[PDB]
Amino acid sequence: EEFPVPNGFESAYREVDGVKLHYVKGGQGPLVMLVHGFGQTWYEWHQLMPELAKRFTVIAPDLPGLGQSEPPKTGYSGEQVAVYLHKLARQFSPDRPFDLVAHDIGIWNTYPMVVKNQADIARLVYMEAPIPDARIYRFPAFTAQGESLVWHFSFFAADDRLAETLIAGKERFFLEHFIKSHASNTEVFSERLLDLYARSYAKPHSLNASFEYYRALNESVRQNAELAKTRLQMPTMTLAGGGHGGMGTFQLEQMKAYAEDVEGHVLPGCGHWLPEECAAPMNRLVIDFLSRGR
Amino acid sequence: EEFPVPNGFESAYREVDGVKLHYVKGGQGPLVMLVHGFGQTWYEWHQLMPELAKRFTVIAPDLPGLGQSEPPKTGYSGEQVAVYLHKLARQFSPDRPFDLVAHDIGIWNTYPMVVKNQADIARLVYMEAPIPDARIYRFPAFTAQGESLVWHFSFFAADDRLAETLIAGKERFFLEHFIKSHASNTEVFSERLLDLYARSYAKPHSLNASFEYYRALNESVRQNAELAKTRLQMPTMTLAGGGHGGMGTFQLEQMKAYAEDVEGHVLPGCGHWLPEECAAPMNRLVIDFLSRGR
Amino acid sequence: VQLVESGGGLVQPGGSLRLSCEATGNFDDRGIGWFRQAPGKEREGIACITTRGRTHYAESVEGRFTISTDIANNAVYLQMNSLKPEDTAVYYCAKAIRLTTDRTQCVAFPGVSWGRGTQVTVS
Amino acid sequence: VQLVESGGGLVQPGGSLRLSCEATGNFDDRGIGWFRQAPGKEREGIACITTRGRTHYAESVEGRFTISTDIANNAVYLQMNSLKPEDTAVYYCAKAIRLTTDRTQCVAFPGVSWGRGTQVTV
Repeated sequence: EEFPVPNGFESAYREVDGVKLHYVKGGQGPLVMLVHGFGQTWYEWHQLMPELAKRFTVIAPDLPGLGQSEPPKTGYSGEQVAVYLHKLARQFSPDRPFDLVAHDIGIWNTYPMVVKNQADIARLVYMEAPIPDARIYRFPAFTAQGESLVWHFSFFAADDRLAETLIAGKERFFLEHFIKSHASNTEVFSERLLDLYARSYAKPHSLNASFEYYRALNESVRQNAELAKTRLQMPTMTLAGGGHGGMGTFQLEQMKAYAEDVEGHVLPGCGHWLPEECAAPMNRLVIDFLSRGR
Repeated sequence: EEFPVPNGFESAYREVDGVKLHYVKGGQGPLVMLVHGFGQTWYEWHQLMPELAKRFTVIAPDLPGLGQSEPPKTGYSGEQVAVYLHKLARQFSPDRPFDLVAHDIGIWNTYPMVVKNQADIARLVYMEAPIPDARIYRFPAFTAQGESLVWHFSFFAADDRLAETLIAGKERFFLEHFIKSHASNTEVFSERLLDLYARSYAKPHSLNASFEYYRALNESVRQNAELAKTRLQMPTMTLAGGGHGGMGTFQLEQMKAYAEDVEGHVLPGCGHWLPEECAAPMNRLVIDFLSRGR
Repeated sequence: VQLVESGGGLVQPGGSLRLSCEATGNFDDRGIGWFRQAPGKEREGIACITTRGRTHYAESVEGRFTISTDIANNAVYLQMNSLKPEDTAVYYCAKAIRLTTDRTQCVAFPGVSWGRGTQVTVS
Repeated sequence: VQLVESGGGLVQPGGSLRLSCEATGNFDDRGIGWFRQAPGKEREGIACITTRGRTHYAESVEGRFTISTDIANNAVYLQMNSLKPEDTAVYYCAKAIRLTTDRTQCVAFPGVSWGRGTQVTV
């Protein structure tokens, strides 16, 4: 057990297509799944989950290979990993549609599930990452202020396990720089939180898994070139950070190419790590979006 | 001595504004200075130098902090470093103009010298890197085939000594990946050649000095926005590798914004490391450009 | 283009008119809006419907126009009642987005190519 | 637009002209070229000189035209000897590049503002 489980929640595992997936579940009612992104685990949702649980059954899986979940047996591309996450959600909501909230590469691993099974999805929240498509080839390698937002795409995807080799042994050094490079609010990342995240992803198979999601990114882009011929039909909300390290207006502008029904918000002075940097206003937005009209 | 000096050449030192610069000199006649780039030293010129020494006095310095040269005292920006290289060349050709051949960040560290002292330059050869200007903010962070050409701008420029901390101890491993990922012809880099370059830049002060050129890259951009209001007046030749790892058409296209008199060539099937990947055709082009009409 | 307008004409103020927007091929994506362009101003989104059925109306047509989707006949209709001189414009239908920022509006899907349109004149 | 063309006119075959390209301000950058454009045909660079004095001529006009720089008067001249009906077009001067790839040509500097030019009719 890597992270504190909130009161009222359990920690559990389910096997899905031969892969043992760790998740954290609590609450009662219609299902909401929350999928974390790179450098983190289910724990980033730990302040949202109690609030959502008042009204929904909340499930927060660890991505395959990260946290306490086994690596995938098929592959790391978006379409393959979405199979694991879709089957997991559906174990818990076989008869009714469920809600999905995703952050960072959580988006990469849920988009194919969402687009191919639209009737299963009631509402969708995506924050702080591009859906894999050709727009990621337009991000700069370098800026007039220093390092750019996503130069790590090339670092993590490079051959000869370049990223693993250079980071092994120095995991906490790297993760703290990566988190703070992408943050506006550095305060909320205490020594304890940084340590907990560094321990999890420093597990040799978890460090490797992290980068496989990137080594599959170009394959995801190809997959989504075909899937994106069908627009998303469920009400959708995008959240992006407006401060240093966030995606700004890019999150909504991209989603105008995907969603029939999109609401967008840019949170001022917040970076990439929305649940931690700007917990209160992000929680308010997500709670209100999933509760309106219900 | 870090690299085999070819016979008829001498390895020597010279203090310039309090900094002790190492260089290799040989031949007789008008001066030609050859300025190497990142991951390498004077040695990359070791096959062109004997051919040029038949007609020219050839001097091949190691950049401040690199090879067997002391770090600079002023700083690592282009205008600062170029004062060192300009005074070095004038100590050997104080009364006549000289020729300049530069590769990679050797372009960065000589463009200010060239544009401010145009009458000291007879002919100019630049290869395989952008002059630092706003076009560098336009290179992609990632491509559909994997890692992009210059994501390492952000890697090397990052705060907290990010690149030194990760690469230290694994200097041979990284440099081999870097070289091979910017080459078409990967076999000209023998295990001994790789070992020679890896040993040289693994020196702690040389590792640090490597990335300080990149941490000064934004300052160089701001310097060149001023300096580039005067076009280059000396006959200029640009060279670029047209294969994997090379700059392709970008080299000449940029130079069209700088030079009144420019000759451009793209060597098919050659990557970044033109002196070693495509020695014959490269040497032939340099030797011909500097010899025509004399 | 792949949505064709029809139904426009000359009506007297206070009269009614039903415009239709017909699919030329596949009709899986029914997130469609109605846009009007006056000869002086610039094109404006006035009503849209998503495939799941959510509608939005611009304030200037709220309560007077009705957008609906007829799946059987691959069409989207725009029922216009209590017409007035201002409603005079060229009416276009295109693939649309129900976009909420600080308010909800109908916007065109990026990069759509517009078609002939259908002319509505109230006087 | 910092270069103004003058000196054109109507001439008969065999005649001669001198075109003047005059700078409107600073004249430190004297890498300047002469371009002509026939009514329907494309724009073509025919002659350029660099600040250091290096000339290049288009094959269609070489041997007949001379380009020179008058530093003292801040101008570049196009001495046109032995004009012909083929030489009838509008003539423009601009900041230029002596550009060598597999051959040498005169091309305009990226994104120059083309001025009025001067008409040359034969």
